[PDB]
Amino acid sequence: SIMSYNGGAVMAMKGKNCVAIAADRRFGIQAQMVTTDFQKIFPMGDRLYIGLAGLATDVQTVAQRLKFRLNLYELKEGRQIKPYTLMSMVANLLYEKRFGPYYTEPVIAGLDPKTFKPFICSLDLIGCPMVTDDFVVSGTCAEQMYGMCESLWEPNMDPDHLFETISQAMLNAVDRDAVSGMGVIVHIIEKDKITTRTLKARMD
Amino acid sequence: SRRYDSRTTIFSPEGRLYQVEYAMEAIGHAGTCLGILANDGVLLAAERRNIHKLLDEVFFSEKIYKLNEDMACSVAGITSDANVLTNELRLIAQRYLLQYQEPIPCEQLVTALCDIKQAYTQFGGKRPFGVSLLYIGWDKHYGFQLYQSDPSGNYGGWKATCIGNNSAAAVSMLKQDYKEGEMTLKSALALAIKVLNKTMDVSKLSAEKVEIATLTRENGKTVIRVLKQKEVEQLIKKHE
Amino acid sequence: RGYSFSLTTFSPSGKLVQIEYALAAVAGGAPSVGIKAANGVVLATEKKQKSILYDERSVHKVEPITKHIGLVYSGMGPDYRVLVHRARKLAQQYYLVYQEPIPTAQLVQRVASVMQEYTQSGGVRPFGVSLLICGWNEGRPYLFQSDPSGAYFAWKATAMGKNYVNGKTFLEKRYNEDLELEDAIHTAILTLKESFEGQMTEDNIEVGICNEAGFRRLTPTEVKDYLAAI
Amino acid sequence: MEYLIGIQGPDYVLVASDRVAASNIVQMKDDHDKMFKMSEKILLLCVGEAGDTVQFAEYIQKNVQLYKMRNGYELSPTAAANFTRRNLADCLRSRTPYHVNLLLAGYDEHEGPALYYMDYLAALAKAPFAAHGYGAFLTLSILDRYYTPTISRERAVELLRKCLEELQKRFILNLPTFSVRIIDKNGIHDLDNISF
Amino acid sequence: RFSPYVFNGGTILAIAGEDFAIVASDTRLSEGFSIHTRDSPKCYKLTDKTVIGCSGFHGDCLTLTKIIEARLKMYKHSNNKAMTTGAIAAMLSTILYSRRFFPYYVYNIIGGLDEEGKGAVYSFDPVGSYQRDSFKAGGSASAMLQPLLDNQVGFKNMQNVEHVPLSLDRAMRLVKDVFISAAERDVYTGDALRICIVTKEGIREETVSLRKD
Amino acid sequence: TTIAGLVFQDGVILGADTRATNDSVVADKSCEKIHFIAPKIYCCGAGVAADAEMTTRMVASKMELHALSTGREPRVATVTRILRQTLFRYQGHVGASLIVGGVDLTGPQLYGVHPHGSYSRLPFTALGSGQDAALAVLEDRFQPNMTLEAAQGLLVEAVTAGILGDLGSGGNVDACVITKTGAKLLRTLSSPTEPVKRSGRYHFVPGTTAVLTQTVKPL
Amino acid sequence: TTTLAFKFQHGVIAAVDSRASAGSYISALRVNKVIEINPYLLGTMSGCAADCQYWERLLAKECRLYYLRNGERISVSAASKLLSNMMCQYRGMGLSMGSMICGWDKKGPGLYYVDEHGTRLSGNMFSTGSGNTYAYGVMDSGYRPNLSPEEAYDLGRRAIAYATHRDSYSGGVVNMYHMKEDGWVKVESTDVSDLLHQYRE
Amino acid sequence: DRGVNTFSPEGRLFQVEYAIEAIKLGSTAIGIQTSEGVCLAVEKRITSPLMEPSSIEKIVEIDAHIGCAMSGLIADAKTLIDKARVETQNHWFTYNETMTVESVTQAVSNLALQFGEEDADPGAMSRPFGVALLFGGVDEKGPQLFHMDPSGTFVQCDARAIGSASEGAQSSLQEVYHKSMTLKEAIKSSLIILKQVMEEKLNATNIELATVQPGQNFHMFTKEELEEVIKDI
Amino acid sequence: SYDRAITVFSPDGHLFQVEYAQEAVKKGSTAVGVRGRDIVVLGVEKKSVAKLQDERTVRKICALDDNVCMAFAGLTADARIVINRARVECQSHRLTVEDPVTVEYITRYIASLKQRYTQSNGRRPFGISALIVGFDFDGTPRLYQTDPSGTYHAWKANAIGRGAKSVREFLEKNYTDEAIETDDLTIKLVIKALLEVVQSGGKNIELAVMRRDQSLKILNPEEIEKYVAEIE
Ligand SMILES: CC(C)(C)NC(=O)C[C@H](NC(=O)CCc1ccccc1)C(=O)NCCNC(=O)c1cccc(-c2ccccc2)c1
Repeated sequence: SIMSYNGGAVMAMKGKNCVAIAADRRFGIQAQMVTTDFQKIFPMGDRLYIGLAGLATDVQTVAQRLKFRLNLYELKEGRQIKPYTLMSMVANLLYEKRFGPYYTEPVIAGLDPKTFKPFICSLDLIGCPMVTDDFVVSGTCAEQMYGMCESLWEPNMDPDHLFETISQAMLNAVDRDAVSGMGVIVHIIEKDKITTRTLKARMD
Repeated sequence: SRRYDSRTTIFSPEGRLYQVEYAMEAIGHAGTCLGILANDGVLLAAERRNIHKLLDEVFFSEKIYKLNEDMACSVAGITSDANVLTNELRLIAQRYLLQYQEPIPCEQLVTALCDIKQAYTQFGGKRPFGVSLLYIGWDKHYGFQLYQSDPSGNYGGWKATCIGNNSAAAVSMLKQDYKEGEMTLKSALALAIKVLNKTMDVSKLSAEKVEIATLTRENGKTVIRVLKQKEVEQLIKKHE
Repeated sequence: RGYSFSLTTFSPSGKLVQIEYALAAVAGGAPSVGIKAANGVVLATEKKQKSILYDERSVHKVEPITKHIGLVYSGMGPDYRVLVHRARKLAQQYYLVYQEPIPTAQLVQRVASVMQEYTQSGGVRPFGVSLLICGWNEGRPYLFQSDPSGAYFAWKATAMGKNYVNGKTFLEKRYNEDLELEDAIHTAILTLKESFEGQMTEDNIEVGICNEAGFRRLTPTEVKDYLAAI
Repeated sequence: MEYLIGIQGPDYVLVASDRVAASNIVQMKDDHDKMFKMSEKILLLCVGEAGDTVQFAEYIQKNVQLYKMRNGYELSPTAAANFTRRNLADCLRSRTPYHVNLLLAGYDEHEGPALYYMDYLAALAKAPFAAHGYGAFLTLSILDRYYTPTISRERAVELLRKCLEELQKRFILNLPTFSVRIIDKNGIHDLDNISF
Repeated sequence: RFSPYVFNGGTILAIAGEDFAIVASDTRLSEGFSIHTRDSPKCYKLTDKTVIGCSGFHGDCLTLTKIIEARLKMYKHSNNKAMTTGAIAAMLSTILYSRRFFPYYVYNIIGGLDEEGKGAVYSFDPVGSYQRDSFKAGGSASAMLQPLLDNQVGFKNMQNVEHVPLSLDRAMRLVKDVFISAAERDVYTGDALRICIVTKEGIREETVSLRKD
Repeated sequence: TTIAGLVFQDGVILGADTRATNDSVVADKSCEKIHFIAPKIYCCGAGVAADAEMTTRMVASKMELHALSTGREPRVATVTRILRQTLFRYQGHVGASLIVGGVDLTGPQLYGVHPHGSYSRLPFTALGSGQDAALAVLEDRFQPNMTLEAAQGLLVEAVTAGILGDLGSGGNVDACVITKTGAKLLRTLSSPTEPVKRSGRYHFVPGTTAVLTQTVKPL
Repeated sequence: TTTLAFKFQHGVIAAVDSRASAGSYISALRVNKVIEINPYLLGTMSGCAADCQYWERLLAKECRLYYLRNGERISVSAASKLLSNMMCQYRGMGLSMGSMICGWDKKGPGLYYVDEHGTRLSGNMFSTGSGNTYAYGVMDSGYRPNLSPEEAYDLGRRAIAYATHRDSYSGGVVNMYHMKEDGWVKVESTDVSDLLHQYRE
Repeated sequence: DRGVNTFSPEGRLFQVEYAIEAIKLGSTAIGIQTSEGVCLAVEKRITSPLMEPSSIEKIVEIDAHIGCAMSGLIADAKTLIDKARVETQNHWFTYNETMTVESVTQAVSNLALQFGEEDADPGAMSRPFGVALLFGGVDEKGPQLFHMDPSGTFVQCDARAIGSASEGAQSSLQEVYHKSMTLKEAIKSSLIILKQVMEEKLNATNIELATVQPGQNFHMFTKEELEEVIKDI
Repeated sequence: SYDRAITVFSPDGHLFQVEYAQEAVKKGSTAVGVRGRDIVVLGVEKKSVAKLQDERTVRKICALDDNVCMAFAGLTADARIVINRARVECQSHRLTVEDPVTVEYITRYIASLKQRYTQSNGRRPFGISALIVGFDFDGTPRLYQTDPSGTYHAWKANAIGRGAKSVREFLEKNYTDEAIETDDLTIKLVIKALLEVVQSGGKNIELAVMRRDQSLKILNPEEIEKYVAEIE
């Protein structure tokens, strides 16, 4: 599997006008933990984060090209990108490499710029945009996160319960994986503030 | 066929590129534009020609474009060519941010563009861009900066300068009234409204006949802001 | 192969003489009028119709570009067809790439760019049309005027073609910011009616409206109704 | 084989490498240098398939020098690392896949020292210390046992000789002498080559 | 899997004396387990001083000789003089190497007279890589003819033997007797012998019969 | 992914499941498949989801542009033609097994265009992994000139048989009734499954999560 | 083939054997393996022959163009580096070229190794080819930078000698040059087996 | 205005006539062919004492046996010189022999009338070379001196004067030359004619001199050798 | 593409575009250099004092490498192009040779480039004369002048730009081995030269300095002004 060459899994989640994006922090070659502060959740606006996963070079390359097209958009436009626009952009970008695909499985989490409606979406490594309403995951340890999220998620959770849910989701979900973990980062995206939180994960 | 070629890339009998100097005539007829370099920020002040009619003012400003996180540019003369140049600068600076993961300094950006304008001025036979540009932008090497470029591709750093209509009277007033290294942002506002008051012969200056956007530093981030109309009336009234 | 040098050269005074002349050509075009209401935009343009032989319903000057954008011109027709097909191409590229209706300020930026490319390329003359692009989105009206030189102006209400100066002076005294859409259409049709010279009918003046429901042409029945009460 | 290593303390970066360029059984050269001086304050450490190292890394060296001669100043080490990252990524899928593992140790006047890692798939990752080759599998746990964020450069060299003595004891390949350079606000300091 | 090379056999031979250069080859053009023709001489008169052999994949022998002769008239046009054996040797090295990645599979052996009237023989390989020898065999039967030409021409492993210069006749009987020694044993050699002698007088041609079975 | 079609007296009607797997795991529960092509021409999507999306979206743009060009309704022959030339140019790599349907001036036409380019007009069809069950029931109960109600219940029997009888096709069925008058996207026609509730609340009071590092940024 | 070269007080001597073997068969056994580029350059050869002949001859063509343009007699650095670029262009195309560029430039005796991959190495002692390792062994135990030219030559003959003694793909006669300050001079083209009998008794 | 490829009413390209007039403004160079070899001397025409005399090199090497004197637009002849160098060296690589003089002057002569303004796949040459070369050298055919001009016609000449005062000087060449001439006599004679033609007073600085003999390679006479030969004046 | 032949002969053999480009140089800001024992100094006249002006970005004395710097005069934009091409080519030379470029290499390069644009389709000649000064790896000083025609030369000390006739007359008169025995006599030679043509003794050219195996050294206008009073 080329995808699990670096490992790492990121999920988002939807709640009370706030969507929380998580990620693990283990940049590792196959079995060798190399770094514990590798960035996977790249901001794309005041309230819009695009968490990527997979092979490292496609993480950073997709993030940087996307930030290219996004600064061109915001400059050439008069406006920050709406989350649905950003989704169609990233889907276009992964799909331009249809036969040489970036091994990145992004999930985009954020708010409407004006109305501040929560938004998420996950994509596959060729760009099948799959907007959802409860959550998304991505990366080498997707399954454990489907279990923990599908069991822990509930309709209409305010920010704090959201941080509890996504907290335990990432913790339990990565501890049962070898190629991920080494800490966890979490972002709550409210209407007015943005809280960054790292978590105490097993360091082994 | 050779009857039709205007030969826009040849010297004259005295060594003067006729198309570049004619372009300098066109920008010479454009609306005046001037900014000032200070210690706490930089401001641009451009006479608008969208003066006044049934225009809508759908945009935030007329002659001020935003180039990256940390820069701003003012054009003068051919509006369309100014559009092409602005789009090209955005493309350059964003390619630099792709290929280096940092903002592009003003000097590198201006040089990248001025190589383009020079390129048209040399071969290809196309007409040169008749669009002069004043830039303002901060970079962690050299601080606040002002770059004037003209159709010939030549550019220079300035502390305050004015391009366009009555540019001579404007630069004259700056020579008489610029205190090097001691002009504050507000001192820059007052002086700029001074020069624009004296130069713009259309006669009583309004908030509608100019716009001013200022750039400063705030909390490790650069702020590019345009002056709302109330502040413009306030600063002209203060000028009275 | 074709000429590669620009045909538009800075005259020794520095004013691009070909764009002066092209603007004179648009100045001779058939009169057009656009006005922006509070909830939409009106477009009404004069049919310089020759002999009654013409199938007037065969071609229209006010063509939609998507479900929410229009166009009227003033001057050379075929050139206008060029810019229409180019605009439809651009809005479709934008819709494929971003999955959103193209904001009218954008589309006018690109089409303005395409109008600029020919003031500078090899062996082509500038266009001879001055577009009026009306558009609606974000719950807001837009009305831009592009010229042969490529620059575009955002307008409350405007006029172009034959006698555009008296048209604009006619709008300065008769446009008010709170004008609803239908009374806007009345004001525009009066504006053309100042210098029509020919007793307008529902066949020889076109009327376009862009509001929240989208852009479209008013059938000559409805335009006949608005041609009532005048 | 080839073993890089780099540690990043308060105000420096103490990179070390091995000095062997082998051919399938025999050390053809025991005075080879794997550290390519980018600029006044930037070392580039390249290891891997032969030909890719010299060609690629000298390409990067020439682009950086070109930048300094174009603009009168040097790339900040973040910029250089993301630059080499650009070329190696853009060449990852291209006609010429360069199979080089890097560490672009650097010190900036402003941001301070930083030690960028890079596997051969263009994965960039700032780290307080790194390694390469099979010797990484025997040293990185040692650095973890002895590293501290406030380590002094003398203590750094002591640590580094603990790692390298571990290679001479346990690792299987004859790696006799190691290059070791330090980088601080005063530039590069070619320190004494460690031998055994 | 389409295979673009087939071994059409047939051995050549070349010897250099003090004033001449013989070139010889069998004209059996074999393939698989048959005999296409018992006549296809593998020496091609290039100039008045240069007789080039070709064995191996017969198609590339044809194409390669045709390209060589075309290059000779190109040279003669741009320089007003026929290529010597030296130039033909080097040029055939760059021809044979410019296809380094899909070779001409043709063992050339260019024998002829350099500008000093002395013998010279440039044995090649399919990818370039030439040299000047005093004698050489190539092709199918090179391994059975090479050692005997070491013996009666190179005089190696002898004791108390005068290394007399190679006379044209004794070179002849060496050529014919060695090709008989190959015809007895090599399957691909036989059915004829095309011996071309090179001297300042021109190129005289001599043929010999061999085993047909 | 089990999409089907049908043709009755007045017009066509397209079915679709609402699930999309990731190699063993039901990724989505409410993915749409009856995409948009023209104001009355809809295109269902089976196979590689990304390629059906991209293909049908591109062709959607060409039919919109064309539709403004000719000043007319788009004809489904055009849509199928551009779809199968686009699919054919790539030599079947773009595994997007569309089933395009619509209503022209000629009448209701339900084409089916496979990944290599082979299209085939026909009165009823069903693509996707559950094409077995859908083809089964459509074969068994189809009739020329059906009532739109009998068409709706029939197609729901079909895509239903795909839902229950297949693994990689589940969730809710979506049927879109197209007629000469216009299109009505009857989203989530039937919902066989009911498992939406539960009986175990899994809540952790704030503080049960061991947080190491923190930061807050006002906006 | 076994090819070695080392440098000492009095220049650089490069010794090469003279057998060229097509697989298991000995094609020719008095081959000249050391292409002489300039009056005082010297590049050996190894591996597939045609690559060394073509690319190193072409290297001589580059050096001649340089010497005509700048008139300053291209140095060893530019030589090995330029051949390094000719090889690095066709990376992984199958070129089997292991060679060495001996010479004498302004900085002194510059001995370089240029590999098929692009490996490029200055150095004191080299030994390439199929039997390089033996030449390593017999050179090192018996190398010291204070050797006179005589002891140097005998050391070479011992090196290439035993290197072709234990090896299958190496033999014939030993060429051995002496890259002095004013250019090379061919020191010998000696038979090998006769040497091994002079060394066995 | 007209094109570059226009034939006049007389039948010559304009650009080749005006170009062959442009060569008439260059500094006079002269070389002579003898059975011992061929010499080449050219007036530098120093403009100021601030100049480096060894800078102006109008007699440059094309290979070990071909010395290329020139006159005219000295800038243009750089492409010719480099063209010839790449030619003879590629000839050596491919064919393993030195390249004849006729082959070189023919190859480099192929570039003169390679100029135009409509074919132009690259930005190829937009005017004829304003260079008059005089390739000198020795081959198996022996000493030969091939004139060349902008029109691309390369002709064998026994001795030829090219440049500003080529008219009179050439009269001196037909006046003095004879087949049995010895090479030192060639050097002396040519320096005599240059001294006739030059404006400035002659010395060993504002000229150069090279020869190519059957066994000697191309060689430029240094200051002392030039002085030793000018002692005869 | 534009492929008209801009530079064509005229009815005297003259290339009028080249004479016109040299006209553009003759209106350029006057520059001068000199070649000393271990130092090489360049002076660029004043150019555009303009009290609001920025000094740093309006100089005429750019760096081409560690050992090669250059003045010029004329169309400053064009000279920016030539400077850039020469820089990229210097670094490509270090890539393909490992040896820093001799001054002869880079100068003969740029002379080749200017020669090509004198002779290609749709391209005007550069209006720049470049006095590239530098140090060969042996450390000898190097002054090469390159004009729009493309012909380049070594020079003891030559002046380019407007009024280069009178200034060149100056170095013809005052360049002596006593003149360049030391540094300060050299630099007072350069500024003593331009002072015939500078706008009142100045700032109003400041200059530049390069020492053997030492990177380019510039001057601020104070140390320029010391020499100013020292010569005035
Ligand atoms: C004696 C003569 C003059 C005929 N050449 C061959 O047989 C050359 C000999 N070359 C071949 O059989 C070609 C085999 C081949 C068949 C099909 C496709 C590609 C290659 C060869 O070299 N075989 C071992 C690899 N190369 C070497 O071992 C080698 C190493 C150093 C020097 C030389 C060398 C180079 C030039 C002249 C002499 C020797 C060869």
